[PDB]
Amino acid sequence: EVPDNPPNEIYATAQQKLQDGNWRQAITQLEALDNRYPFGPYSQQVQLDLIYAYYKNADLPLAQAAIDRFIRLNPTHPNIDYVMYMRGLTNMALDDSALQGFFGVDRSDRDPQHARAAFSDFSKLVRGYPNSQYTTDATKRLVFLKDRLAKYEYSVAEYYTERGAWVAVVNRVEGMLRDYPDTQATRDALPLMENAYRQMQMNAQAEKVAKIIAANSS
Amino acid sequence: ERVVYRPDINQGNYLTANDVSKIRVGMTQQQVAYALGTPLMSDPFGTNTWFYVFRQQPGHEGVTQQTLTLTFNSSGVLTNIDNKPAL
Amino acid sequence: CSSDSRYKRQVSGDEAYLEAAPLAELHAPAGMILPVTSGDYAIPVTNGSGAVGKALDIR
Amino acid sequence: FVVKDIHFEGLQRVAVGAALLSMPVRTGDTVNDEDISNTIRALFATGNFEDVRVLRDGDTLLVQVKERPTIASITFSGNKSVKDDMLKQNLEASGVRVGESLDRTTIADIEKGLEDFYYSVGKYSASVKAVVTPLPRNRVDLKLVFQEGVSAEIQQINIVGNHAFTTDELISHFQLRDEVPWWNVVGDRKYQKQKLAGDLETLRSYYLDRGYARFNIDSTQVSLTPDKKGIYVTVNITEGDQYKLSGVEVSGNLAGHSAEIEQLTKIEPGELYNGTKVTKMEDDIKKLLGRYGYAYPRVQSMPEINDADKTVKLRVNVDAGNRFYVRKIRFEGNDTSKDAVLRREMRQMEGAWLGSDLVDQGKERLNRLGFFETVDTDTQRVPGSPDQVDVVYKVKERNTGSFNFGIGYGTESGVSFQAGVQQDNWLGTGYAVGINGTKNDYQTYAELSVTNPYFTVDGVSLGGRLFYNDFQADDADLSDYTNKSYGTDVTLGFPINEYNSLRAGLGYVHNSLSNMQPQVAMWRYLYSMGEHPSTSDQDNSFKTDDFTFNYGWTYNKLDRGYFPTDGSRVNLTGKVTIPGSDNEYYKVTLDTATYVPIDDDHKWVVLGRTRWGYGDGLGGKEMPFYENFYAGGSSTVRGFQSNTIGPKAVYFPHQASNYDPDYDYECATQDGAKDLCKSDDAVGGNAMAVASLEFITPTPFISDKYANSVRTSFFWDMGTVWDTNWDSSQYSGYPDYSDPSNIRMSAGIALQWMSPLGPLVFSYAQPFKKYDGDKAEQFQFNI
Amino acid sequence: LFNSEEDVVKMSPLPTVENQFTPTTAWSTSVGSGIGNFYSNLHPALADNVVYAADRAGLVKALNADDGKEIWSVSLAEKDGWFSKEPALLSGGVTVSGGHVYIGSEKAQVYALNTSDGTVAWQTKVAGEALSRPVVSDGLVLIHTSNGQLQALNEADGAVKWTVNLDMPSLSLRGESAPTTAFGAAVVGGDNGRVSAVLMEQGQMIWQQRISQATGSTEIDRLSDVDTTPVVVNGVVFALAYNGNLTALDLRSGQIMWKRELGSVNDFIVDGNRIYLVDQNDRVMALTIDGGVTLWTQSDLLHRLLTSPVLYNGNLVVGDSEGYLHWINVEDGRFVAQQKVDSSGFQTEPVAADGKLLIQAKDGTVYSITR
Repeated sequence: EVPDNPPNEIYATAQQKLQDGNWRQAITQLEALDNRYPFGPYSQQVQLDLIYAYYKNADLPLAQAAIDRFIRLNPTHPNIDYVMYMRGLTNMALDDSALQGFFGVDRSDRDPQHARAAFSDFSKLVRGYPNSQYTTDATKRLVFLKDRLAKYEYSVAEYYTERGAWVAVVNRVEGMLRDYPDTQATRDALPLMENAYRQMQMNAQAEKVAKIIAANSS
Repeated sequence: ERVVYRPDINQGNYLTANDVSKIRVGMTQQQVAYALGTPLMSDPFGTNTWFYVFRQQPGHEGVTQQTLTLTFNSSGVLTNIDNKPAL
Repeated sequence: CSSDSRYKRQVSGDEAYLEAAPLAELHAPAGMILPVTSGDYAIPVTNGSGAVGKALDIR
Repeated sequence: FVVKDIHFEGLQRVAVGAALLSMPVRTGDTVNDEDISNTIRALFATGNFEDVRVLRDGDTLLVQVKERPTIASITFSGNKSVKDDMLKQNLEASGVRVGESLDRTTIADIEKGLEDFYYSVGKYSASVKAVVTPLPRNRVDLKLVFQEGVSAEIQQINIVGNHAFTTDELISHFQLRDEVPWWNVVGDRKYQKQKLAGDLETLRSYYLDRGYARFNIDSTQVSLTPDKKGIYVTVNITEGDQYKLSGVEVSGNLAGHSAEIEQLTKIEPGELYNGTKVTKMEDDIKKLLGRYGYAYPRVQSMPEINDADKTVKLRVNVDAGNRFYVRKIRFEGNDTSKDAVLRREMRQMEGAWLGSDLVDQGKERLNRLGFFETVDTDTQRVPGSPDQVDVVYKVKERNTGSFNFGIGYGTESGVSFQAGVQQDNWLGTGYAVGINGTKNDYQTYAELSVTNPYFTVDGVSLGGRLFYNDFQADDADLSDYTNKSYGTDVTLGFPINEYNSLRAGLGYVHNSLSNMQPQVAMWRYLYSMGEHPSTSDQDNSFKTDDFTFNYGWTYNKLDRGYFPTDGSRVNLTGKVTIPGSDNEYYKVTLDTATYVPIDDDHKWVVLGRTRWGYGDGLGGKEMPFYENFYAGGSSTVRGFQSNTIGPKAVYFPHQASNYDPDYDYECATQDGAKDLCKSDDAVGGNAMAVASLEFITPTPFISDKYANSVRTSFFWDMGTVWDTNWDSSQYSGYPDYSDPSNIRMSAGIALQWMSPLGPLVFSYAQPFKKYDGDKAEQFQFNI
Repeated sequence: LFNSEEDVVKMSPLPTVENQFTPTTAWSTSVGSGIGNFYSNLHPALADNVVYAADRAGLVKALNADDGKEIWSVSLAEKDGWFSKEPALLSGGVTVSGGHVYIGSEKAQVYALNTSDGTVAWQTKVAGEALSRPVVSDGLVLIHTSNGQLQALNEADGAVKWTVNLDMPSLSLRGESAPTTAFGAAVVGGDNGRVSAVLMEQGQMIWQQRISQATGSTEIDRLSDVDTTPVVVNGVVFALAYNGNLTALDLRSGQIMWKRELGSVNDFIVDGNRIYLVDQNDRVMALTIDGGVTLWTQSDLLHRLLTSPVLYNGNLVVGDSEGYLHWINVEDGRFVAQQKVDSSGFQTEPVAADGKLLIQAKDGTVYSITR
């Protein structure tokens, strides 16, 4: 497919297939580029273009290894601001990719895993590159993500309420209470533990919740 | 309703009459933690108040419950033992 | 992909995690205070100038 | 001598500095003649160096290097049975791959290890040949040739030390086959060492359950018979001189459940000892304590084997643990669906004791989900108190939904298309959806079936269904029969147990008909309705809006909900008409769901499928004929055409048909053939007995990555549908169905290829017993 | 599929069927279907011109070797036990001395039938069947059993004199280390390649010497007809180890005079200084005793299924498990005769003695051969 060419002759055609939007061959060029020249001078920049070609072709299992490969090539880079975003971005596409949105159905209760794995990377990013342009974006991803977990965990804390499992209600909320200071899912789990307490005759603790209910409706 | 079939529901996290004898007011949470372990609830914004609370639905024959709240002080030295059944 | 009545031309790509707003903090009263974050939510709350979503670069 | 410049010739994978620092004399260093020789082997110590020849011009080093870097390809030839990646795993075991340093010293060494792989795999008579084929600018192809003579096969095992049982009956327990006849093939005979290891334990069990408590395998030596085929074994054991279970001496943390333990150690003193029973009996306590809250019920027994009397005494040491191990539960792999669907499919509550029975039932609740691939969890005892276990249900889902398609009438014609779609577990909500219907020039059918399985939290499985069949039997729009049929029926989930559940529902059905055919049993129904029209004209209309109470009940014991292995699911369904209906009748039916694993590998599973159905009037009336039972053509019997097994219709002479298209649709029509004739169309019976005999079989030609998705099963599918109210007086030149003995048959093999949208089932069958004839399509292609 | 699924490496055929000295049989008197393609170490006896031959099926014969007419016949195919209706199932070859037909059975129950009638003059259940010939000399039945033990058993009644493990490989690495009574020492080879001299009279190790490094990290053969039974010329053992590594080594210390580790030799006879041997490719060679300096070879026999080479009619005679016999020009290699007396072939060996050549073919057992 991609034969023995000069590396730039591979790379410009890879840049062509990137600018053609043909990530399929742009993956196929850049691999045999770094197969023929892993000692390529831009073999690191092959990977950044590869994850570019992976993600635009939606190729996270290739983008999983390459982000680890870029670390395993050299874990120190100026390009981690791409990569640590792109790993969270990989986890963002790994979080949810289904089509249920136009059905009036949301995906914020499905995967906490690559949610938190993105929340791992995006927090590492705003740790590792608070200077890079991604930090405006990645923080807003993190802003979105905690409530996405909260709504997910609210949907968990919903079920034990609809189950009536009030002991299983509380600690699910007690997680969110020691997780989220701002999320409205926590603000709306806030009345229910009071109820769960009053179903558990912990009315006294529930009026102590009802203060916070008053205080966080304030 | 008029349906004798209702499925049973249980909760867990309670203690025995031997277990409530295993501690006294004045004892540590650790002394509860040695004899009874911890329960699966305490008072998070307030003092050490350990909750061995049971809930149970039999199946359209009543509802069953046993609440055991164990208020220590902040030091974890026990200050209150309150057993509470259903209703 | 391609089409002739064209409601297929909406293909992948979004900034969904960018679109919302942040949320409203805790104002719990005295004595009813419990710790609010134990998770990984202790992030460095900062930005790095703009360039968000599709405006974010791809190197 | 201090080198001014080192000349780095032919490195090609390593850097100059990766060459330079590995030289024990670097540039600018004092050069020694030992350091010349040190530059030889340390550069050779890369393994990428084919030559190192270190010279200088006075002091300025010139290191003449040829290079053995990257293998650029690895080619296999002759491995045809075995996967050559398993062979490549031995290269990965030797640190060798494509893009890895060539080392021609390691050719025969790994070649040995592939033949040592062959030595271990059950061959020894198998050679390999790595052929180094040099590729551009440093590179090499690992062409690999494999010269496989023969594997080793089981021949005969000597057993010594057995002195009560047969050698031969011991082999009958085993994996160890050394016979496949010229007129029998049940499998193969080949060797593997790990078969023997369990067959030690198969033997080790086999004496232990008798009583043999001084039983011990002395040694076991496989003959290295000099033929490269002969697998002969001496296995040396000590017999054991069987001992009695004379008593149980349980001890330790009995946790107050000690009487239950005594029920769990209800034993016989003097019983000829069975440690496998004890192997069971200890875990019954661990299952007892697994429901009594204790997740680490440490039970360490001790058989005080008393050789003075040939008895054992059974010390048991119990350590229960914590009473409330269940903290909470984690649920993962929900990345498509809703977890509250899965979390309502559990029976363990958080903040509880360990109930082990609550776990696996909830796992069985996910087993009877049928929209999954792995049911699996991690009972993580959280570090801290042993009140903390968080049980982590990382599970794998499966494809939902199915379309089915059976279109005809050409692509170039008018309004005609067949449809049908399912989205059971709609969008992770669990909503059981299946929707069909058609717009045809023969009908306009509408159909819906949606279910909230949990409209109440118990599992009120609120399922709504409706239909609208505006059928016309297209001669003009009429003239065979007009029939608009429509109505609805909603039925909910009624838990009789957690494996038993009832159904009960009410069916609205309006049918509106005109120009019906003069023919006997259709009109025999009408005469049972007291309606006796003109028997030579289709000048007849009929309007019915029947109201019926429907019901059902499900026994639910089969393992998976999509791919089970064992059990039985008895799913009763039936109906009765109510007052206000336009006809007073009923129908009752039942089809079974029984799996019979041939071996308890559950690889071959017999699928016992028979079907029952009976429909009748409620006294003085009749069940109508459209719900008479129909069969054949992948119904319960394959290889026929659809709904072709049953009683067959007898037509009156039509002298009016309201239209005839000049001798077309001939059913004794108004033009031609107008006589009392019998159609080969199956009119169907008021009673049904059809069955299908299915037997799961694996196939070696499929990878079991996806052979476990594909179910292959032969059959001999027979059945009878018959009319218990059939007569000989109305049917005298016409055959009879008053007898139940109306049995057709068609036989073949079934297959499902589980596509990315699930099984798309194809079926061939061929009739070898046919009761009075039907219509046949021997190959059938379904979904 | 299965016409294309096959894979078998090649074994060279038999060329050169010669009949320069017209070979015959003396007679056939065959016991029956003998060992067959079943593997055991059975081999008949011909003492006092009596063919003590049997089959591993169970029929035992004594054949008066003139047409091999029967002297006596018994059947140690037994009838009941923890297995009922026993066959013979013999592990050790037919040894006869005294009124005792010493045979090792795969039952690990060994016998000594009164040679006048074949009634069991004594018998013994022993620790494992014999992996070698019942070596019977000096009051002692010298056994290399399955367990690698030097099982010494009294030949007069079946009293175990001792039982001492020499060489225990990873599995039954099948070596025929028949413990040779040689010059007062228990001289025995190895199923590993570790060779040894032990005391004959008590089982006291004179020495034990490693020669062949066994398969598993030093991989060796499982087709070769390796005589791991030793041969001593009084001070020097001239023997093969477990793969066929030929070694001249001292009787009393085990110290190597010379060794052909290059040999993976199948069979051998030390004929003076002309060790007439069967090479590993089922071809012929012959080396010295003064070094392993090769005298000659032959590869007309090549990849055949051979028995031992014997000296009959002044000729190097050899048979094979394809049922041929063959007559090597004893020094100069050449086929002089070829008697394909059967096709059943031989797992026992030719016995170029009593003026005859005793074999037990696999199915047509006893042919007595002449030319």
